[PDB]
Amino acid sequence: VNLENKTYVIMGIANKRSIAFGVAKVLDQLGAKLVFTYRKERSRKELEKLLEQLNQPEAHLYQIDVQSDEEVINGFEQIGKDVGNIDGVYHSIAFANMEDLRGRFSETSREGFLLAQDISSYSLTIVAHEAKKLMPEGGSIVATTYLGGEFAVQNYNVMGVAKASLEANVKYLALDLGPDNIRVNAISAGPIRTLSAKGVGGFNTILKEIEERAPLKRNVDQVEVGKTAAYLLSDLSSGVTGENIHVDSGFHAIK
Amino acid sequence: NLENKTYVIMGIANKRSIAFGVAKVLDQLGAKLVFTYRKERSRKELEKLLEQLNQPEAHLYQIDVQSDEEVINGFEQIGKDVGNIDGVYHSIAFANMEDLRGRFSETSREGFLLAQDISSYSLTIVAHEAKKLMPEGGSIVATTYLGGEFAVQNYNVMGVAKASLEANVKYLALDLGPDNIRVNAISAGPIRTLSAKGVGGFNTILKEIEERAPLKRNVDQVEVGKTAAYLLSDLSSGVTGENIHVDSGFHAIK
Amino acid sequence: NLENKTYVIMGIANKRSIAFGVAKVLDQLGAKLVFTYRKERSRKELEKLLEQLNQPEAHLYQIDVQSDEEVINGFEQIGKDVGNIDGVYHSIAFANMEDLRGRFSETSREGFLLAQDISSYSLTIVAHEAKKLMPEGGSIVATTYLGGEFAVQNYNVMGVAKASLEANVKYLALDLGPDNIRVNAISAGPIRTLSAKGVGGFNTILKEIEERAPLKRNVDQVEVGKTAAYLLSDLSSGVTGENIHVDSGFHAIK
Amino acid sequence: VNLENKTYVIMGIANKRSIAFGVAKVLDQLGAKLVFTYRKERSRKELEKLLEQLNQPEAHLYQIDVQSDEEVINGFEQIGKDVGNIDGVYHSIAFANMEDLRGRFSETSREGFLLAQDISSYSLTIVAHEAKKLMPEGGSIVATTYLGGEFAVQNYNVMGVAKASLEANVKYLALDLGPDNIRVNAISAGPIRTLSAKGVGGFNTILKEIEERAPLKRNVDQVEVGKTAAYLLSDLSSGVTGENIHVDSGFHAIK
Ligand SMILES: NC(=O)c1ccc[n+]([C@@H]2O[C@H](COP(=O)([O-])OP(=O)(O)OC[C@H]3O[C@@H](n4cnc5c(N)ncnc54)[C@H](OP(=O)(O)O)[C@@H]3O)[C@@H](O)[C@H]2O)c1
Ligand SMILES: NC(=O)c1ccc[n+]([C@@H]2O[C@H](COP(=O)([O-])OP(=O)(O)OC[C@H]3O[C@@H](n4cnc5c(N)ncnc54)[C@H](OP(=O)(O)O)[C@@H]3O)[C@@H](O)[C@H]2O)c1
Ligand SMILES: NC(=O)c1ccc[n+]([C@@H]2O[C@H](COP(=O)([O-])OP(=O)(O)OC[C@H]3O[C@@H](n4cnc5c(N)ncnc54)[C@H](OP(=O)(O)O)[C@@H]3O)[C@@H](O)[C@H]2O)c1
Ligand SMILES: NC(=O)c1ccc[n+]([C@@H]2O[C@H](COP(=O)([O-])OP(=O)(O)OC[C@H]3O[C@@H](n4cnc5c(N)ncnc54)[C@H](OP(=O)(O)O)[C@@H]3O)[C@@H](O)[C@H]2O)c1
Ligand SMILES: CCc1ccc(Oc2ccccc2)c(O)c1
Ligand SMILES: CCc1ccc(Oc2ccccc2)c(O)c1
Ligand SMILES: CCc1ccc(Oc2ccccc2)c(O)c1
Ligand SMILES: CCc1ccc(Oc2ccccc2)c(O)c1
Ligand SMILES: N[C@@H](CCC(=O)O)C(=O)O
Ligand SMILES: N[C@@H](CCC(=O)O)C(=O)O
Ligand SMILES: N[C@@H](CCC(=O)O)C(=O)O
Ligand SMILES: N[C@@H](CCC(=O)O)C(=O)O
Repeated sequence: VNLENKTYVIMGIANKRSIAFGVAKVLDQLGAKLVFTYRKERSRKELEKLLEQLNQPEAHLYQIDVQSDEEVINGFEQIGKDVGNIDGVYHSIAFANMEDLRGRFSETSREGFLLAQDISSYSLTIVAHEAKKLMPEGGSIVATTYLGGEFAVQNYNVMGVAKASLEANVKYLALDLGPDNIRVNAISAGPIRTLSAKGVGGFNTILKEIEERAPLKRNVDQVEVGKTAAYLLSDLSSGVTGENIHVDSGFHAIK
Repeated sequence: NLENKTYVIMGIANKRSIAFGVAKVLDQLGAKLVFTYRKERSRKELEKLLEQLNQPEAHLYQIDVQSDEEVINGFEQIGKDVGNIDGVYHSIAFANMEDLRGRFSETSREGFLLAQDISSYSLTIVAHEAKKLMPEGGSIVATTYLGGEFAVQNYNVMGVAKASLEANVKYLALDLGPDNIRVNAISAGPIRTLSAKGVGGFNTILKEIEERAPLKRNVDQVEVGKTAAYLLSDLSSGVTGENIHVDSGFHAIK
Repeated sequence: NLENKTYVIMGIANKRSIAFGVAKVLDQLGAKLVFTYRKERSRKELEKLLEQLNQPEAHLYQIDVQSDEEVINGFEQIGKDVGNIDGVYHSIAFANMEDLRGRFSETSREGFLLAQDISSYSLTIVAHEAKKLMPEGGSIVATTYLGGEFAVQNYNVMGVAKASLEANVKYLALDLGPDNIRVNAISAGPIRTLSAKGVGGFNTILKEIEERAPLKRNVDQVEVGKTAAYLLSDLSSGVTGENIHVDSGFHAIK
Repeated sequence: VNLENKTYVIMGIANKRSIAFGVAKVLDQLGAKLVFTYRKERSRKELEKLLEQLNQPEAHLYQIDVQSDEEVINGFEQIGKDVGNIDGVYHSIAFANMEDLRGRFSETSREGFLLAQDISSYSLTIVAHEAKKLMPEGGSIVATTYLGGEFAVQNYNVMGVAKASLEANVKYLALDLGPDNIRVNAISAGPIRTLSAKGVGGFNTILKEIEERAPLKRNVDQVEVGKTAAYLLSDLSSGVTGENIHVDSGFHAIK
């Protein structure tokens, strides 16, 4: 691709291992202007330090907790005032309690079920609504999912039902916003060592199964997710919406 | 033959409810049935509808599935009243008109989370409570629609709630499998019911089935009920985590 | 209850055939059964396995599905001998043994087309001839495996033939639905049979089911048979173009 | 997606409307060296005229009928001697007799069913076996499918079963060749007016349905397929194998 003169919002960098920082490095290398969103103070401090690795001439950082309508609304409105219109959004945001994740699925609390839906699925819908205002000639929105949204995976529990909700959200958003020339798609990433992965029980056995069974016989990394994001966020994928691309060494295709 | 079987049926409002098709079939097969409801008006309908069944007695429980206490205490009383059960038919969903009748991107946070709560989470907590009355095993069936698998015009917030429900069925199947409790869904084709008045363009959905589905006709509540009898019985003993389309073959075409 | 129903069962070779689990179930339910075989050996095997069914007489027809004339003439004779039928169970597949181990990219043209011919095209031509014996409608069921949906090690050429068969089921559903003929598939979990010996690594396939499937056990032929009875009966009115997994839930997990 | 110093073999150009020619135009624009295979001499003649629109300094044209083991085997052997090792193959080849693309599917002949399997699915398998010989360090193999392989579509009939067969071929090949660092993927193209499309009954009503019902409300073109091929054929799609990308205006995702 070639992304000079384009601007993308990346939501959900926490540190150097985040899937979303792989996305940022790829887009930055390709010429894009980037805008970053975070929830914790600590995530902002990591962003400021990670920006030194990038070619970005200015820091554009906005605090946006996606539990709050007003923060998503005011945040995107401020972004539009600061950088003008945008070309797409990369959504790399999910959350569930340890306490629900690490017990039987049938014991999941209502509170923890709805928390995981709210942050990991509904956030895309409201982000799309606000981001559309900054994309009057169209644009591209990408969210990050996992195969536990399509099949029951041991231990992924409440988050597999949130990812199923997220993948349907992508399809319904693609149908709604398609007439505005806004494409919406998902990347189904293979397991990658991150801060959030520490919440998944048996994560090391999940990585070891990919090496042993997946067609490519190896795990993927953040930058490979980034390279598919660049495709999805750019005019290379102009015909493609409502799609879920598995960046997982082909694990999705085998049993 | 379901004699000496007992099933709980959740979600009859009136004679057109999909769950009443399920009841008629199970009743005809000899099952003892227990019914749950939310509104007073639904209990009144159930009382009238039971005169068409062969049930020697009315076993009726109010359970609003938005309340943990109601589900917990509801299934507790069912166990005291009738003993162990063999399965549960879940036929419950809800969403606001306000969110089936605005653009999907304009869905409210409270409307999205309401539909998830009633239409998806309810299965999880009902399974947790019902398992206490199934020590030997049993069978749980929920009702979904093809808009959980593909984006269908107007179905909007309910399609994301059914995608959530269908994953719920798979994760419950994995969890409760070792306890010998199967969990499955029936993906029913469109049927004129009270809830169907919330879906915009409903008559256009029905016509498209008669015109394009393999059987070239719509299904009815009794056909759902006949597939529920298979899922709830020993005929399906090998089958869990599955979604059977009772929809004249519409799911298979494009 | 299948009394006064008549079904043709294709693909019994011995006591371990999936189609023999089917036959035991349909028979127990009071169906009249017709059997087709390829080689005399399966005829004799059949003749003795029949001793264990309550079929008061032996309707046995040699049909090699590689031959149009045999399929055509065989179904014509069935009709003269017994009259109109209510359905067909198809349990027929083949691939050369060297094609069910090692490297898929080394598959010969001849063995790729052989597998397609026997394991997929044979459904098409059987449907066409059996339709003639179903003027009021009926039900056709074929046996498939999860290897038609996902690349499974060793299954190789048979995985591509099963993918072909599953699409075959869907196109036949669409074509034949207006004639009130339903066409569905059962995706059986691994079961030790004669043909099962041909598949590289079969024993490791079984183990993985016990360890990882939701029910934590393997299925058997009779469980495939009970789901066949559902698909072949009026209980599954409204269901066509479907693939029901009878696999302890293995399809639903990763 | 800079492809200078890459070489790709493109199979299945017949004329300017061919999907494989949209692929050719994109890969050539990106700097790749291109080799073309054809069956009919009239296709050779059209390639010769079409090369005048590309930046290729030489015509590398090989006649390969994929019904012939020898022609596939010798053609790829000849290709390796002329240009050396390659980076990937784009497979744009299918065939069925016209009477099997309208009316009733249950009436399909054995001979027409096996013909469509042979040309449209098995050809991928033998091409991958022969192409792997020219890709010692890895590579990428892309085939062209349709949604009729995943769902029963009116009139598509015998070709639907041949595309289901192709899509499983792609998966099994992905698994087999993954340890060799060969990726295998499909593109599921939406309907495009081509010489082959003339054999599909009701084709004009298929096109119209996409415009009326697909998320983007417009049909796709050959160049859009090409842009996705450039992605799948390049290092951008590392970590992606056994996948089927729909380039169809989102129509796959709706019902
Ligand atoms: N790692 C994997 O193996 C894997 C595989 C497939 C998919 N995914 C998906 O990839 C995405 C990114 O996760 P990751 O693995 O890169 O882990 P990560 O670095 O921990 O990133 C997760 C991000 O989510 C943000 N987040 C959580 N709740 C939020 C809220 N209410 N408002 C705003 N942001 C919030 C966190 O921000 P703060 O830290 O500031 O709170 C953090 O930046 C997630 O959707 C995840 O499910 C991960
Ligand atoms: N009709 C169709 O075309 C169709 C097709 C496919 C799937 N479905 C699904 O089929 C199921 C049955 O619906 P239906 O069409 O038969 O309509 P229905 O007759 O309106 O039944 C819907 C039921 O949901 C119950 N319910 C709603 N909220 C509840 C709550 N908070 N607590 C307890 N019960 C609650 C209602 O009870 P009250 O009236 O007492 O409040 C009512 O009995 C639903 O899951 C629906 O999504 C319907
Ligand atoms: N066993 C499993 O784990 C499993 C799992 C899923 C699906 N399946 C499927 O189940 C079906 C039956 O296999 P099985 O396991 O039951 O093995 P089986 O007992 O060996 O049955 C295979 C049958 O195919 C028949 N057959 C082969 N070619 C024929 C031809 N050209 N014309 C007529 N009949 C022909 C054989 O008849 P002859 O012996 O007379 O030649 C034999 O009766 C197959 O479709 C298989 O792919 C099996
Ligand atoms: N057009 C569409 O709407 C569409 C949509 C989705 C997928 N597809 C797929 O796209 C691919 C390309 O088709 P197209 O639409 O671009 O039509 P096309 O221009 O007619 O191309 C079809 C190609 O197949 C080649 N072919 C047929 N038999 C062959 C053989 N035995 N050996 C070698 N080559 C052979 C033809 O070569 P000769 O002319 O030299 O015989 C021709 O170049 C096909 O796989 C098709 O199924 C098309
Ligand atoms: C097993 C691969 C995987 C690892 C990390 C993930 O991110 C999470 C997980 C749970 C809560 C929040 C984010 C994820 O979705 C999938
Ligand atoms: C289009 C077929 C259809 C009709 C009715 C439904 O039930 C609902 C719908 C919305 C809210 C609550 C229940 C449903 O799920 C699917
Ligand atoms: C691995 C489960 C399985 C076992 C047996 C099968 O029947 C065959 C296998 C190969 C050739 C012919 C029939 C089958 O299809 C799948
Ligand atoms: C309806 C979209 C469509 C158009 C053309 C195609 O190419 C063919 C069709 C039949 C025989 C050979 C090639 C194809 O596969 C799909
Ligand atoms: N001991 C944890 C593993 C922690 C992790 O892998 O994230 C478990 O298996 O529950
Ligand atoms: N009147 C609704 C649709 C009515 C229906 O459910 O058929 C509309 O806005 O189209
Ligand atoms: N085919 C490209 C890269 C594709 C791959 O990632 O295998 C190459 O030969 O460099
Ligand atoms: N309309 C013709 C063919 C359409 C075309 O492919 O040009 C038919 O339906 O038979």
